[PDB]
Amino acid sequence: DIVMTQSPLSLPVIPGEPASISCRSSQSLLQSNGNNYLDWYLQKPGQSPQLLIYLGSNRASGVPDRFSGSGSGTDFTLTISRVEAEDVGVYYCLQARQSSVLTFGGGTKLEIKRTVAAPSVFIFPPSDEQLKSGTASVVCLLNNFYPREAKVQWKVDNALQSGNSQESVTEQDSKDSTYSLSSTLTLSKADYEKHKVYACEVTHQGLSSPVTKSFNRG
Amino acid sequence: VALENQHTIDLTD
Amino acid sequence: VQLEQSGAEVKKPGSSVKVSCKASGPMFSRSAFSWVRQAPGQGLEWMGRIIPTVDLKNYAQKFQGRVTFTADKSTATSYMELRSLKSEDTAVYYCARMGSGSSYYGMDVWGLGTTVTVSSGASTKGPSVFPLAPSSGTAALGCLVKDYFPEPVTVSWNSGALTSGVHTFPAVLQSSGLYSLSSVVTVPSSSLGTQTYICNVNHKPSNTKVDKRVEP
Repeated sequence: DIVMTQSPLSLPVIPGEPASISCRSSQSLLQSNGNNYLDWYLQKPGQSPQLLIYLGSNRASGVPDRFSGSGSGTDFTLTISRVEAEDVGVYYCLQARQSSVLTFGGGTKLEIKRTVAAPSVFIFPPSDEQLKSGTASVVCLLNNFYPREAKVQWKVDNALQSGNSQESVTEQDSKDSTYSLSSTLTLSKADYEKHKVYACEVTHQGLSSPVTKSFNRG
Repeated sequence: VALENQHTIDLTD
Repeated sequence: VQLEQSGAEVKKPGSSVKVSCKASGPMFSRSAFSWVRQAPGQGLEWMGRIIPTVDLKNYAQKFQGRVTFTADKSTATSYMELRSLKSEDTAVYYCARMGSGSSYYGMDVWGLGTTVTVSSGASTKGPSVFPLAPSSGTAALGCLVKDYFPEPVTVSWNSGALTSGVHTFPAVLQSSGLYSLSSVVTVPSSSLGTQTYICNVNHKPSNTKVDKRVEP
């Protein structure tokens, strides 16, 4: 039936500056009552989607006036006159030309381009409780950094580790616009006790050089 | 109902 | 909460799941209800709508034949049933209210979502919670929430009294097929000797609540 384009996929914007998001429909969304049935929704990190703009240009209740929708027919635009940290999330357009057929666009992630911030790096040995169960999890934390690009290298007794770690990254923080990253190195208790030095080496453009946090024991 | 589908009436009343 | 949904579910491939969405009386009688799902890390996908007052249902083409919406007018509750479940159906399923026809002004009220996991290992399993102890002006500590299934888990600190500096990370799927998640908080180093830190881990699919004291 009707296909919805959204562009760009991601949009980095300096705080206080305007953002513009495009949505394209393969068919006109203008109905015989004069309304364009194109909505905009925002999904903030960890939350349900929320209505932002309905029917092309109508602000939902509580939506500040820096959000505005424009367009008619097949080309629509969401403008944020001045982006702020709370606006971070994924914006989706949606057509409802026929009441019985609704279709979402692919979404646009808004990224707040705050200033560069080097991560604070912490390393955690496995707990006594876990070691009694036969496995050792070593955790490295990269806290409150920007931008998202970062590399974590596990080294055990100076040997580069491979294939035994997993990481995940939070979404951009709604207040300070940073990311955090958690990396877990997993070994058997028997392997953990074979070695002495456990190190997490972090590369990030906010740092002068790679920083290493480590501990002795195991 | 074609009327409801084109946003002309409201089938909840 | 204006729209209440049923709890998280885990089901085997090929079986079915039924998710509920309860509204107020007056809301139920004046509304259509859309079902919108979101696979992990993916975008929103409209599955269809029901208008409970006239028992009218429209299904997205992709779902015609194995989704059914129903409604109980006596309890102001509508239901989504998805049959012949596949791995691709693992998602959060949202209920969203909207006006019918000429009263459509967007999906303005949304439920919190119901996590549905499709797995041939369809057994709820409670997490093991291990401290991430501080040491080695700002210190970090945390809890490791390991080997649980299915999603989701929520974590609070000091029963919600401590929110500043808290980061709870997306879980990762380990090689065993179980999830693992960490939650951390940064605090003044001077607080390590005087303030107790407890993470409260809630895994509702197993009705598990765990408090773990994290000592330096």
